Amino acid sequence: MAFTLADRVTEEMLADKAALVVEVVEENYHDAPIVGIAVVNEHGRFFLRPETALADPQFVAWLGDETKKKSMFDSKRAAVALKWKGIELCGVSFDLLLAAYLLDPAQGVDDVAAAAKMKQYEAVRPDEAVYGKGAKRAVPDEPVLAEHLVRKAAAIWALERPFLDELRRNEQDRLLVELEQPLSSILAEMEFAGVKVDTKRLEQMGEELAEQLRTVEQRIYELAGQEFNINSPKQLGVILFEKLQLPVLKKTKTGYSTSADVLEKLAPYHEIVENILHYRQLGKLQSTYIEGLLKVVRPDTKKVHTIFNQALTQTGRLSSTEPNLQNIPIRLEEGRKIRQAFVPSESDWLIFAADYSQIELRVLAHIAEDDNLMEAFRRDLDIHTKTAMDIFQVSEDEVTPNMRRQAKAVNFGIVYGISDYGLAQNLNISRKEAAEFIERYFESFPGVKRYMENIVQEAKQKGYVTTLLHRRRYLPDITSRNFNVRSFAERMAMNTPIQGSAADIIKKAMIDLNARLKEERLQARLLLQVHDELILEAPKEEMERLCRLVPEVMEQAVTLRVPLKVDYHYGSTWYDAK
DNA sequence: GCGATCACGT
DNA sequence: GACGGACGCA
Repeated sequence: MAFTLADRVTEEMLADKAALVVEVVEENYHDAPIVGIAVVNEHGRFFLRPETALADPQFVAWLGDETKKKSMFDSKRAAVALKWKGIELCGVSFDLLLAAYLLDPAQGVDDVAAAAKMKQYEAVRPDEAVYGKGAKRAVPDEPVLAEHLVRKAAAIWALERPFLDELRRNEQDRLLVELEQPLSSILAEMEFAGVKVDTKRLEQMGEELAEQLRTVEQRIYELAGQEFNINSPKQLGVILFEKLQLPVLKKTKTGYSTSADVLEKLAPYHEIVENILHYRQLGKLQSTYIEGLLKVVRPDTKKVHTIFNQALTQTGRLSSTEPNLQNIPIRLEEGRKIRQAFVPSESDWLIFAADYSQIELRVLAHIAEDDNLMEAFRRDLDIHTKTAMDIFQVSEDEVTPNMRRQAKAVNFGIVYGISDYGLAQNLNISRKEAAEFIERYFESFPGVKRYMENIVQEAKQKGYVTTLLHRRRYLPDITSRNFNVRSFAERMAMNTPIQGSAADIIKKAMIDLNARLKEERLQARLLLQVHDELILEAPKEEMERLCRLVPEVMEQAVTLRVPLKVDYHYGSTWYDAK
Protein backbone atom coordinates (compact mmCIF):
# COMPACT_ATOMS: atom_id res chain seq x y z
CA MET A 1 0.00 0.00 0.00
CA ALA A 2 0.88 3.70 -0.09
CA PHE A 3 1.73 4.61 3.49
CA THR A 4 4.01 6.63 5.74
CA LEU A 5 6.90 4.96 7.55
CA ALA A 6 6.85 7.36 10.48
CA ASP A 7 9.85 8.28 12.62
CA ARG A 8 7.67 10.15 15.14
CA VAL A 9 4.04 10.28 16.24
CA THR A 10 1.98 13.12 14.75
CA GLU A 11 -1.43 14.57 15.60
CA GLU A 12 -3.09 13.11 12.49
CA MET A 13 -2.18 9.62 13.74
CA LEU A 14 -4.35 10.13 16.84
CA ALA A 15 -7.78 10.56 15.24
CA ASP A 16 -11.09 9.75 16.94
CA LYS A 17 -11.47 6.55 14.88
CA ALA A 18 -8.80 4.27 13.46
CA ALA A 19 -7.95 0.74 12.50
CA LEU A 20 -5.09 -0.25 14.82
CA VAL A 21 -2.58 -3.10 14.45
CA VAL A 22 -0.33 -3.90 17.42
CA GLU A 23 1.55 -6.89 16.07
CA VAL A 24 2.64 -9.76 18.32
CA VAL A 25 4.12 -12.57 16.24
CA GLU A 26 4.74 -15.12 19.03
CA GLU A 27 1.78 -17.46 19.47
CA ASN A 28 1.74 -17.03 23.25
CA TYR A 29 1.47 -13.26 23.53
CA HIS A 30 2.22 -13.07 27.30
CA ASP A 31 5.21 -10.75 27.81
CA ALA A 32 5.96 -11.12 24.10
CA PRO A 33 7.54 -8.50 21.82
CA ILE A 34 5.46 -6.00 19.89
CA VAL A 35 7.16 -5.94 16.49
CA GLY A 36 5.41 -3.00 14.85
CA ILE A 37 2.32 -0.82 14.86
CA ALA A 38 0.06 0.27 12.04
CA VAL A 39 -2.64 2.94 12.12
CA VAL A 40 -5.18 3.62 9.38
CA ASN A 41 -7.63 6.52 9.75
CA GLU A 42 -9.26 9.26 7.70
CA HIS A 43 -5.93 11.11 7.37
CA GLY A 44 -3.79 8.26 6.04
CA ARG A 45 -1.91 5.04 6.69
CA PHE A 46 1.00 4.90 9.12
CA PHE A 47 3.59 2.38 10.28
CA LEU A 48 5.34 3.10 13.58
CA ARG A 49 8.23 1.35 15.26
CA PRO A 50 7.09 0.31 18.77
CA GLU A 51 10.22 1.72 20.43
CA THR A 52 9.05 5.08 19.08
CA ALA A 53 5.30 4.80 19.49
CA LEU A 54 5.09 3.12 22.89
CA ALA A 55 7.40 5.70 24.51
CA ASP A 56 5.46 8.63 23.01
CA PRO A 57 3.20 10.06 25.76
CA GLN A 58 0.55 11.28 23.30
CA PHE A 59 0.35 7.90 21.54
CA VAL A 60 0.07 6.11 24.90
CA ALA A 61 -2.59 8.63 25.94
CA TRP A 62 -4.43 7.86 22.69
CA LEU A 63 -4.27 4.09 23.22
CA GLY A 64 -5.81 4.51 26.69
CA ASP A 65 -8.54 7.01 25.74
CA GLU A 66 -11.93 5.28 25.68
CA THR A 67 -13.29 8.07 23.45
CA LYS A 68 -10.75 7.28 20.70
CA LYS A 69 -12.31 4.31 18.93
CA LYS A 70 -10.11 1.55 17.48
CA SER A 71 -11.02 -1.28 15.10
CA MET A 72 -8.75 -4.30 15.46
CA PHE A 73 -8.33 -8.04 14.93
CA ASP A 74 -7.80 -10.05 18.15
CA SER A 75 -7.68 -7.04 20.42
CA LYS A 76 -7.13 -9.34 23.43
CA ARG A 77 -3.72 -10.35 22.04
CA ALA A 78 -2.78 -6.66 21.72
CA ALA A 79 -4.36 -5.65 25.03
CA VAL A 80 -2.46 -8.32 26.95
CA ALA A 81 0.90 -7.68 25.28
CA LEU A 82 0.48 -3.99 26.11
CA LYS A 83 -0.53 -4.81 29.70
CA TRP A 84 2.83 -6.55 30.14
CA LYS A 85 4.43 -3.25 29.10
CA GLY A 86 2.37 -1.18 31.54
CA ILE A 87 0.15 0.30 28.80
CA GLU A 88 -3.66 0.33 28.87
CA LEU A 89 -5.59 -0.25 25.63
CA CYS A 90 -9.12 1.20 25.66
CA GLY A 91 -11.79 2.19 23.18
CA VAL A 92 -11.72 -0.93 21.00
CA SER A 93 -15.16 -0.70 19.43
CA PHE A 94 -14.85 -3.42 16.75
CA ASP A 95 -12.93 -6.71 16.79
CA LEU A 96 -12.85 -8.37 13.37
CA LEU A 97 -11.77 -11.71 14.84
CA LEU A 98 -14.86 -11.87 17.06
CA ALA A 99 -17.10 -10.50 14.32
CA ALA A 100 -15.98 -13.28 11.97
CA TYR A 101 -16.32 -15.89 14.72
CA LEU A 102 -19.93 -14.87 15.31
CA LEU A 103 -20.75 -14.78 11.59
CA ASP A 104 -19.47 -18.34 11.02
CA PRO A 105 -17.46 -20.16 13.69
CA ALA A 106 -16.84 -23.10 11.33
CA GLN A 107 -14.55 -20.95 9.14
CA GLY A 108 -11.68 -21.11 11.63
CA VAL A 109 -10.71 -17.47 11.09
CA ASP A 110 -7.28 -17.08 12.67
CA ASP A 111 -5.75 -14.12 10.84
CA VAL A 112 -6.97 -10.97 9.13
CA ALA A 113 -6.56 -12.54 5.67
CA ALA A 114 -8.93 -15.40 6.50
CA ALA A 115 -11.57 -12.97 7.81
CA ALA A 116 -11.10 -10.74 4.77
CA LYS A 117 -11.70 -13.65 2.39
CA MET A 118 -15.23 -13.91 3.83
CA LYS A 119 -16.05 -10.60 2.12
CA GLN A 120 -13.94 -11.21 -1.02
CA TYR A 121 -11.13 -8.93 0.19
CA GLU A 122 -7.71 -10.39 -0.65
CA ALA A 123 -5.30 -7.41 -0.60
CA VAL A 124 -3.53 -8.76 2.51
CA ARG A 125 -1.38 -11.81 3.04
CA PRO A 126 -1.92 -14.57 5.60
CA ASP A 127 0.35 -14.17 8.62
CA GLU A 128 1.86 -17.60 7.94
CA ALA A 129 2.97 -16.60 4.45
CA VAL A 130 4.70 -13.55 5.96
CA TYR A 131 6.28 -14.99 9.11
CA GLY A 132 6.72 -18.70 8.34
CA LYS A 133 5.41 -21.88 9.89
CA GLY A 134 7.00 -23.50 12.94
CA ALA A 135 10.75 -23.47 13.43
CA LYS A 136 11.16 -21.48 10.18
CA ARG A 137 9.15 -18.67 11.83
CA ALA A 138 10.80 -15.24 11.75
CA VAL A 139 10.05 -11.52 11.70
CA PRO A 140 10.90 -10.13 8.23
CA ASP A 141 12.77 -6.90 7.49
CA GLU A 142 11.03 -3.59 8.10
CA PRO A 143 9.80 -2.78 4.54
CA VAL A 144 8.12 -6.19 4.34
CA LEU A 145 6.79 -6.07 7.91
CA ALA A 146 5.47 -2.53 7.48
CA GLU A 147 3.57 -3.38 4.30
CA HIS A 148 2.00 -6.42 5.96
CA LEU A 149 0.89 -4.48 9.04
CA VAL A 150 -0.51 -1.56 7.02
CA ARG A 151 -2.31 -4.02 4.74
CA LYS A 152 -3.87 -5.66 7.80
CA ALA A 153 -4.98 -2.30 9.17
CA ALA A 154 -6.35 -1.24 5.78
CA ALA A 155 -8.28 -4.52 5.62
CA ILE A 156 -9.80 -3.99 9.08
CA TRP A 157 -10.66 -0.43 8.06
CA ALA A 158 -12.50 -1.59 5.00
CA LEU A 159 -14.17 -4.63 6.48
CA GLU A 160 -15.78 -3.13 9.59
CA ARG A 161 -18.91 -1.91 7.79
CA PRO A 162 -19.73 -5.12 5.81
CA PHE A 163 -19.16 -7.31 8.88
CA LEU A 164 -21.30 -5.04 11.09
CA ASP A 165 -23.98 -4.99 8.38
CA GLU A 166 -24.26 -8.78 8.31
CA LEU A 167 -24.11 -9.05 12.11
CA ARG A 168 -27.06 -6.66 12.26
CA ARG A 169 -28.98 -8.66 9.63
CA ASN A 170 -28.45 -11.78 11.76
CA GLU A 171 -29.40 -9.88 14.97
CA GLN A 172 -25.91 -10.49 16.33
CA ASP A 173 -24.69 -6.90 16.62
CA ARG A 174 -25.47 -6.72 20.33
CA LEU A 175 -23.92 -10.18 20.77
CA LEU A 176 -20.70 -8.68 19.41
CA VAL A 177 -20.78 -5.27 21.06
CA GLU A 178 -22.42 -6.11 24.39
CA LEU A 179 -21.21 -9.70 25.01
CA GLU A 180 -18.10 -10.88 23.13
CA GLN A 181 -16.14 -7.61 23.01
CA PRO A 182 -16.70 -6.77 26.71
CA LEU A 183 -15.84 -10.37 27.59
CA SER A 184 -12.61 -10.07 25.60
CA SER A 185 -11.43 -7.29 27.97
CA ILE A 186 -12.36 -9.37 31.01
CA LEU A 187 -10.50 -12.38 29.60
CA ALA A 188 -7.47 -10.16 29.00
CA GLU A 189 -7.45 -9.13 32.69
CA MET A 190 -7.89 -12.75 33.81
CA GLU A 191 -5.01 -13.98 31.64
CA PHE A 192 -2.77 -11.09 32.68
CA ALA A 193 -3.44 -11.63 36.39
CA GLY A 194 -2.61 -15.32 36.10
CA VAL A 195 -2.95 -18.02 38.75
CA LYS A 196 -0.27 -18.48 41.39
CA VAL A 197 1.33 -21.92 41.54
CA ASP A 198 3.05 -23.64 44.47
CA THR A 199 5.98 -24.87 42.37
CA LYS A 200 7.78 -26.68 45.20
CA ARG A 201 4.62 -28.69 45.91
CA LEU A 202 4.36 -29.46 42.17
CA GLU A 203 8.02 -30.49 42.05
CA GLN A 204 7.63 -32.86 45.02
CA MET A 205 4.56 -34.39 43.39
CA GLY A 206 6.59 -34.86 40.21
CA GLU A 207 9.23 -36.55 42.30
CA GLU A 208 6.64 -38.83 43.93
CA LEU A 209 5.11 -39.63 40.54
CA ALA A 210 8.49 -40.40 38.94
CA GLU A 211 9.22 -42.88 41.72
CA GLN A 212 5.84 -44.59 41.35
CA LEU A 213 6.11 -44.65 37.56
CA ARG A 214 9.53 -46.19 37.96
CA THR A 215 8.11 -48.92 40.18
CA VAL A 216 5.15 -49.72 37.92
CA GLU A 217 7.28 -49.44 34.77
CA GLN A 218 9.65 -52.13 36.04
CA ARG A 219 6.77 -54.36 37.18
CA ILE A 220 5.36 -54.19 33.64
CA TYR A 221 8.73 -55.28 32.25
CA GLU A 222 8.80 -58.31 34.55
CA LEU A 223 5.24 -59.25 33.59
CA ALA A 224 6.04 -58.82 29.92
CA GLY A 225 9.17 -60.45 28.64
CA GLN A 226 10.92 -57.41 27.26
CA GLU A 227 11.37 -53.75 27.91
CA PHE A 228 9.34 -51.58 25.55
CA ASN A 229 7.84 -48.13 25.06
CA ILE A 230 4.74 -48.51 27.22
CA ASN A 231 3.59 -45.13 25.87
CA SER A 232 3.45 -46.26 22.23
CA PRO A 233 0.13 -48.07 21.58
CA LYS A 234 1.90 -50.03 18.83
CA GLN A 235 4.60 -51.63 20.98
CA LEU A 236 2.12 -52.15 23.81
CA GLY A 237 -0.23 -53.87 21.36
CA VAL A 238 2.43 -56.38 20.33
CA ILE A 239 3.07 -57.21 23.99
CA LEU A 240 -0.59 -57.62 24.95
CA PHE A 241 -2.07 -59.23 21.84
CA GLU A 242 0.89 -61.15 20.38
CA LYS A 243 3.36 -61.95 23.16
CA LEU A 244 0.72 -62.52 25.86
CA GLN A 245 -2.08 -63.48 23.43
CA LEU A 246 -4.81 -61.42 25.10
CA PRO A 247 -8.16 -61.42 23.24
CA VAL A 248 -8.43 -58.73 20.57
CA LEU A 249 -11.68 -56.95 21.38
CA LYS A 250 -11.27 -53.82 19.24
CA LYS A 251 -9.02 -52.73 16.39
CA THR A 252 -7.77 -49.31 15.39
CA LYS A 253 -7.07 -48.07 11.88
CA THR A 254 -3.36 -48.86 12.32
CA GLY A 255 -3.56 -51.74 14.82
CA TYR A 256 -5.18 -53.04 18.01
CA SER A 257 -6.89 -50.82 20.54
CA THR A 258 -5.24 -50.36 23.94
CA SER A 259 -7.75 -47.82 25.24
CA ALA A 260 -8.70 -47.87 28.90
CA ASP A 261 -12.15 -49.27 28.10
CA VAL A 262 -10.58 -52.25 26.33
CA LEU A 263 -7.87 -52.80 28.97
CA GLU A 264 -10.43 -52.94 31.78
CA LYS A 265 -12.23 -55.84 30.08
CA LEU A 266 -8.87 -57.61 29.63
CA ALA A 267 -7.80 -57.23 33.27
CA PRO A 268 -8.92 -60.77 34.34
CA TYR A 269 -6.56 -62.42 31.83
CA HIS A 270 -3.18 -61.14 33.00
CA GLU A 271 -1.64 -59.17 35.89
CA ILE A 272 0.09 -56.82 33.44
CA VAL A 273 -3.17 -55.15 32.42
CA GLU A 274 -3.95 -53.44 35.73
CA ASN A 275 -0.36 -52.18 35.78
CA ILE A 276 -0.72 -50.68 32.31
CA LEU A 277 -3.88 -48.92 33.50
CA HIS A 278 -2.01 -47.65 36.56
CA TYR A 279 0.96 -46.52 34.44
CA ARG A 280 -1.36 -44.68 32.02
CA GLN A 281 -2.99 -42.77 34.89
CA LEU A 282 0.31 -41.82 36.53
CA GLY A 283 1.93 -40.95 33.21
CA LYS A 284 -1.03 -38.77 32.27
CA LEU A 285 -0.60 -36.76 35.49
CA GLN A 286 3.18 -36.52 35.05
CA SER A 287 3.43 -35.64 31.37
CA THR A 288 0.29 -33.55 30.87
CA TYR A 289 -0.10 -31.84 34.23
CA ILE A 290 3.06 -31.84 36.37
CA GLU A 291 5.55 -31.46 33.51
CA GLY A 292 3.24 -29.23 31.47
CA LEU A 293 2.60 -26.78 34.32
CA LEU A 294 6.24 -26.62 35.39
CA LYS A 295 7.23 -25.98 31.76
CA VAL A 296 5.00 -22.90 31.38
CA VAL A 297 4.97 -21.41 34.89
CA ARG A 298 6.80 -18.05 34.93
CA PRO A 299 9.70 -18.55 37.36
CA ASP A 300 9.83 -14.94 38.48
CA THR A 301 6.20 -14.68 39.64
CA LYS A 302 5.40 -18.40 40.01
CA LYS A 303 2.25 -17.78 37.97
CA VAL A 304 0.75 -19.55 34.96
CA HIS A 305 -0.93 -17.26 32.43
CA THR A 306 -3.32 -19.25 30.25
CA ILE A 307 -4.71 -17.98 26.96
CA PHE A 308 -8.47 -18.34 26.53
CA ASN A 309 -9.41 -18.97 22.89
CA GLN A 310 -12.60 -16.97 22.50
CA ALA A 311 -13.02 -17.52 18.77
CA LEU A 312 -12.62 -21.26 18.26
CA THR A 313 -15.47 -23.62 19.22
CA GLN A 314 -18.68 -24.06 17.27
CA THR A 315 -20.84 -23.99 20.43
CA GLY A 316 -19.55 -20.74 21.90
CA ARG A 317 -17.51 -22.34 24.68
CA LEU A 318 -14.09 -20.95 25.50
CA SER A 319 -11.03 -23.10 25.31
CA SER A 320 -7.82 -22.65 27.25
CA THR A 321 -4.18 -23.29 26.31
CA GLU A 322 -0.61 -22.95 27.58
CA PRO A 323 -1.53 -24.22 30.06
CA ASN A 324 -5.01 -25.58 29.55
CA LEU A 325 -6.61 -24.87 32.92
CA GLN A 326 -10.08 -26.25 32.11
CA ASN A 327 -9.23 -29.95 32.50
CA ILE A 328 -7.25 -30.08 35.74
CA PRO A 329 -8.05 -33.50 37.30
CA ILE A 330 -10.86 -33.80 39.83
CA ARG A 331 -12.62 -37.15 39.34
CA LEU A 332 -9.93 -39.36 40.90
CA GLU A 333 -8.28 -38.29 44.14
CA GLU A 334 -4.67 -38.97 43.07
CA GLY A 335 -4.97 -36.46 40.23
CA ARG A 336 -7.25 -34.07 42.13
CA LYS A 337 -4.42 -33.33 44.58
CA ILE A 338 -2.73 -31.43 41.73
CA ARG A 339 -5.25 -28.70 42.55
CA GLN A 340 -3.42 -28.20 45.85
CA ALA A 341 -0.68 -26.44 43.85
CA PHE A 342 -3.02 -23.67 42.64
CA VAL A 343 -2.99 -21.05 45.38
CA PRO A 344 -4.07 -17.43 45.93
CA SER A 345 -1.72 -14.78 44.61
CA GLU A 346 -1.44 -13.01 47.98
CA SER A 347 -1.11 -14.21 51.54
CA ASP A 348 -4.41 -14.05 53.44
CA TRP A 349 -6.37 -14.41 50.18
CA LEU A 350 -8.50 -17.44 49.34
CA ILE A 351 -9.75 -19.25 46.23
CA PHE A 352 -13.52 -18.93 45.63
CA ALA A 353 -15.25 -21.27 43.14
CA ALA A 354 -18.87 -21.05 41.97
CA ASP A 355 -20.52 -23.45 39.53
CA TYR A 356 -23.94 -23.61 37.91
CA SER A 357 -25.86 -26.75 38.90
CA GLN A 358 -27.13 -28.43 35.71
CA ILE A 359 -27.27 -25.26 33.62
CA GLU A 360 -27.53 -27.22 30.35
CA LEU A 361 -30.55 -29.31 31.35
CA ARG A 362 -32.14 -26.23 32.88
CA VAL A 363 -31.60 -24.48 29.53
CA LEU A 364 -33.08 -27.55 27.83
CA ALA A 365 -36.12 -27.50 30.12
CA HIS A 366 -36.61 -23.84 29.26
CA ILE A 367 -36.27 -24.01 25.47
CA ALA A 368 -38.30 -27.25 25.16
CA GLU A 369 -40.89 -26.15 27.77
CA ASP A 370 -40.97 -29.76 28.91
CA ASP A 371 -43.41 -29.94 31.82
CA ASN A 372 -41.68 -32.86 33.56
CA LEU A 373 -38.18 -31.40 33.23
CA MET A 374 -39.29 -27.92 34.29
CA GLU A 375 -40.99 -29.31 37.39
CA ALA A 376 -37.93 -31.35 38.39
CA PHE A 377 -35.77 -28.21 38.40
CA ARG A 378 -38.49 -26.10 40.05
CA ARG A 379 -38.40 -28.71 42.86
CA ASP A 380 -34.55 -28.60 42.71
CA LEU A 381 -34.46 -32.40 42.42
CA ASP A 382 -31.45 -34.61 41.96
CA ILE A 383 -31.93 -34.75 38.20
CA HIS A 384 -30.06 -38.04 37.73
CA THR A 385 -32.18 -39.79 40.36
CA LYS A 386 -35.33 -38.21 38.91
CA THR A 387 -34.36 -39.27 35.37
CA ALA A 388 -33.73 -42.81 36.61
CA MET A 389 -37.15 -42.87 38.29
CA ASP A 390 -38.90 -41.85 35.06
CA ILE A 391 -36.75 -43.92 32.67
CA PHE A 392 -37.00 -47.12 34.72
CA GLN A 393 -40.48 -46.49 36.20
CA VAL A 394 -39.53 -46.87 39.86
CA SER A 395 -40.04 -44.84 43.01
CA GLU A 396 -37.19 -42.81 44.46
CA ASP A 397 -36.33 -45.44 47.09
CA GLU A 398 -35.92 -48.13 44.40
CA VAL A 399 -33.34 -46.19 42.40
CA THR A 400 -30.16 -48.19 42.77
CA PRO A 401 -26.68 -46.67 42.32
CA ASN A 402 -26.30 -48.36 38.94
CA MET A 403 -29.64 -46.96 37.76
CA ARG A 404 -28.65 -43.46 38.74
CA ARG A 405 -25.30 -43.93 36.96
CA GLN A 406 -26.96 -44.98 33.72
CA ALA A 407 -29.46 -42.09 33.88
CA LYS A 408 -26.61 -39.65 34.53
CA ALA A 409 -24.87 -41.03 31.43
CA VAL A 410 -28.04 -40.48 29.37
CA ASN A 411 -28.18 -36.92 30.74
CA PHE A 412 -24.53 -36.51 29.69
CA GLY A 413 -25.30 -37.72 26.17
CA ILE A 414 -28.24 -35.33 25.95
CA VAL A 415 -26.21 -32.40 27.31
CA TYR A 416 -23.30 -33.00 24.90
CA GLY A 417 -25.05 -34.54 21.89
CA ILE A 418 -22.86 -37.62 21.74
CA SER A 419 -23.74 -40.43 19.39
CA ASP A 420 -25.40 -43.65 20.26
CA TYR A 421 -22.03 -45.39 19.76
CA GLY A 422 -20.66 -42.86 22.24
CA LEU A 423 -23.36 -43.57 24.81
CA ALA A 424 -23.23 -47.35 24.31
CA GLN A 425 -19.46 -47.17 24.77
CA ASN A 426 -19.13 -45.38 28.09
CA LEU A 427 -22.13 -47.43 29.33
CA ASN A 428 -20.59 -50.67 27.99
CA ILE A 429 -23.85 -51.70 26.34
CA SER A 430 -24.84 -52.29 22.72
CA ARG A 431 -25.68 -49.40 20.40
CA LYS A 432 -29.18 -50.90 20.17
CA GLU A 433 -29.59 -50.84 23.96
CA ALA A 434 -28.30 -47.26 24.12
CA ALA A 435 -30.91 -46.19 21.55
CA GLU A 436 -33.67 -47.83 23.60
CA PHE A 437 -32.59 -45.75 26.62
CA ILE A 438 -32.85 -42.56 24.54
CA GLU A 439 -36.29 -43.82 23.46
CA ARG A 440 -37.41 -44.24 27.07
CA TYR A 441 -36.10 -40.75 27.79
CA PHE A 442 -38.20 -39.14 25.06
CA GLU A 443 -41.23 -41.00 26.44
CA SER A 444 -40.69 -39.58 29.94
CA PHE A 445 -39.83 -36.14 28.51
CA PRO A 446 -42.12 -35.65 25.49
CA GLY A 447 -41.39 -31.92 25.37
CA VAL A 448 -37.72 -32.71 24.82
CA LYS A 449 -38.69 -35.14 22.06
CA ARG A 450 -40.86 -32.47 20.40
CA TYR A 451 -37.97 -30.00 20.69
CA MET A 452 -35.44 -32.40 19.16
CA GLU A 453 -37.81 -33.02 16.23
CA ASN A 454 -38.58 -29.32 15.72
CA ILE A 455 -34.99 -28.08 15.99
CA VAL A 456 -33.77 -30.66 13.46
CA GLN A 457 -36.50 -29.47 11.10
CA GLU A 458 -35.53 -25.85 11.84
CA ALA A 459 -31.88 -26.63 11.07
CA LYS A 460 -32.83 -28.25 7.76
CA GLN A 461 -35.09 -25.32 6.84
CA LYS A 462 -32.89 -22.37 7.86
CA GLY A 463 -29.49 -24.00 7.44
CA TYR A 464 -28.48 -23.17 11.03
CA VAL A 465 -29.58 -23.16 14.66
CA THR A 466 -29.31 -20.35 17.21
CA THR A 467 -28.75 -19.89 20.93
CA LEU A 468 -30.66 -17.78 23.45
CA LEU A 469 -28.38 -14.80 22.73
CA HIS A 470 -28.37 -15.36 18.91
CA ARG A 471 -25.11 -17.21 18.46
CA ARG A 472 -25.32 -19.18 15.23
CA ARG A 473 -24.05 -22.55 14.03
CA TYR A 474 -24.42 -23.55 10.38
CA LEU A 475 -25.14 -27.22 9.66
CA PRO A 476 -24.74 -27.89 5.93
CA ASP A 477 -24.31 -31.62 6.67
CA ILE A 478 -27.89 -31.93 7.95
CA THR A 479 -29.01 -33.10 4.46
CA SER A 480 -26.07 -35.49 3.94
CA ARG A 481 -26.85 -38.93 2.59
CA ASN A 482 -24.08 -40.39 4.76
CA PHE A 483 -26.05 -41.63 7.77
CA ASN A 484 -23.28 -41.01 10.32
CA VAL A 485 -22.47 -37.52 9.01
CA ARG A 486 -26.15 -36.55 8.89
CA SER A 487 -26.82 -37.96 12.36
CA PHE A 488 -23.86 -35.93 13.64
CA ALA A 489 -25.31 -32.74 12.15
CA GLU A 490 -28.73 -33.57 13.66
CA ARG A 491 -27.22 -34.04 17.12
CA MET A 492 -25.39 -30.73 16.72
CA ALA A 493 -28.68 -29.05 15.82
CA MET A 494 -30.15 -30.36 19.07
CA ASN A 495 -27.06 -29.67 21.18
CA THR A 496 -26.03 -26.21 20.08
CA PRO A 497 -29.05 -24.31 21.49
CA ILE A 498 -28.35 -26.23 24.74
CA GLN A 499 -24.58 -26.05 25.23
CA GLY A 500 -24.33 -22.76 23.33
CA SER A 501 -27.00 -20.98 25.39
CA ALA A 502 -25.25 -22.17 28.58
CA ALA A 503 -22.08 -20.60 27.18
CA ASP A 504 -23.98 -17.39 26.39
CA ILE A 505 -25.28 -17.29 29.97
CA ILE A 506 -21.99 -17.68 31.78
CA LYS A 507 -20.31 -15.16 29.49
CA LYS A 508 -23.00 -12.63 30.43
CA ALA A 509 -22.59 -13.62 34.09
CA MET A 510 -18.87 -12.82 33.80
CA ILE A 511 -19.64 -9.36 32.41
CA ASP A 512 -22.22 -8.74 35.15
CA LEU A 513 -19.90 -10.06 37.86
CA ASN A 514 -16.96 -7.89 36.76
CA ALA A 515 -19.21 -4.82 36.88
CA ARG A 516 -20.72 -5.80 40.25
CA LEU A 517 -17.33 -6.44 41.86
CA LYS A 518 -16.25 -2.91 40.88
CA GLU A 519 -19.54 -1.42 42.08
CA GLU A 520 -19.21 -3.11 45.47
CA ARG A 521 -15.55 -2.01 45.82
CA LEU A 522 -14.34 -5.61 46.25
CA GLN A 523 -10.74 -6.60 45.55
CA ALA A 524 -11.90 -10.06 44.43
CA ARG A 525 -10.98 -10.94 40.93
CA LEU A 526 -11.88 -13.47 38.29
CA LEU A 527 -9.11 -15.94 37.45
CA LEU A 528 -10.63 -18.81 35.43
CA GLN A 529 -13.77 -19.91 33.64
CA VAL A 530 -14.38 -23.67 33.22
CA HIS A 531 -17.51 -23.85 31.02
CA ASP A 532 -20.06 -23.77 33.87
CA GLU A 533 -17.78 -22.59 36.68
CA LEU A 534 -16.01 -19.36 37.66
CA ILE A 535 -12.85 -19.34 39.79
CA LEU A 536 -11.91 -16.19 41.73
CA GLU A 537 -9.40 -15.15 44.38
CA ALA A 538 -10.03 -12.54 47.07
CA PRO A 539 -8.84 -11.40 50.50
CA LYS A 540 -10.15 -13.80 53.12
CA GLU A 541 -12.16 -10.90 54.60
CA GLU A 542 -14.27 -10.87 51.39
CA MET A 543 -15.44 -14.50 51.39
CA GLU A 544 -18.70 -13.78 53.20
CA ARG A 545 -19.65 -11.08 50.69
CA LEU A 546 -18.71 -13.31 47.77
CA CYS A 547 -20.88 -16.14 49.13
CA ARG A 548 -23.87 -13.83 48.68
CA LEU A 549 -22.81 -11.79 45.66
CA VAL A 550 -21.34 -14.33 43.22
CA PRO A 551 -24.19 -16.90 43.12
CA GLU A 552 -26.80 -14.13 42.88
CA VAL A 553 -25.07 -12.43 39.92
CA MET A 554 -24.59 -15.76 38.13
CA GLU A 555 -28.15 -16.89 38.87
CA GLN A 556 -29.66 -13.58 37.71
CA ALA A 557 -27.64 -13.34 34.45
CA VAL A 558 -30.73 -14.40 32.45
CA THR A 559 -34.37 -15.15 33.22
CA LEU A 560 -35.60 -18.62 32.23
CA ARG A 561 -38.78 -20.61 32.85
CA VAL A 562 -36.82 -22.45 35.56
CA PRO A 563 -34.51 -21.02 38.22
CA LEU A 564 -30.79 -21.12 37.79
CA LYS A 565 -28.83 -22.43 40.75
CA VAL A 566 -25.19 -21.83 41.66
CA ASP A 567 -23.17 -23.76 44.24
CA TYR A 568 -20.00 -22.32 45.71
CA HIS A 569 -16.99 -23.19 47.89
CA TYR A 570 -13.78 -21.51 49.02
CA GLY A 571 -10.50 -22.43 50.67
CA SER A 572 -6.74 -22.06 50.88
CA THR A 573 -6.14 -23.76 47.51
CA TRP A 574 -8.20 -24.69 44.47
CA TYR A 575 -8.31 -28.24 45.87
CA ASP A 576 -9.90 -26.95 49.09
CA ALA A 577 -12.49 -24.91 47.18
CA LYS A 578 -14.73 -27.98 47.31
C1' DG B 1 6.27 -31.94 9.79
C1' DC B 2 2.67 -34.86 9.63
C1' DG B 3 -0.92 -38.46 11.28
C1' DA B 4 -2.35 -41.55 14.78
C1' DT B 5 -3.69 -42.86 19.57
C1' DC B 6 -5.02 -42.10 24.07
C1' DA B 7 -7.13 -39.35 28.08
C1' DC B 8 -8.49 -35.16 30.96
C1' DG B 9 -12.93 -31.92 32.42
C1' DT B 10 -17.21 -30.00 31.37
C1' DG C 1 -19.29 -43.49 13.77
C1' DA C 2 -18.40 -33.68 21.44
C1' DC C 3 -15.02 -30.76 21.79
C1' DG C 4 -10.95 -28.69 22.94
C1' DG C 5 -2.50 -31.83 25.28
C1' DA C 6 1.04 -35.32 25.17
C1' DC C 7 4.70 -41.99 19.39
C1' DG C 8 6.20 -42.92 15.05
C1' DC C 9 8.34 -42.21 11.57
C1' DA C 10 9.90 -39.33 8.57
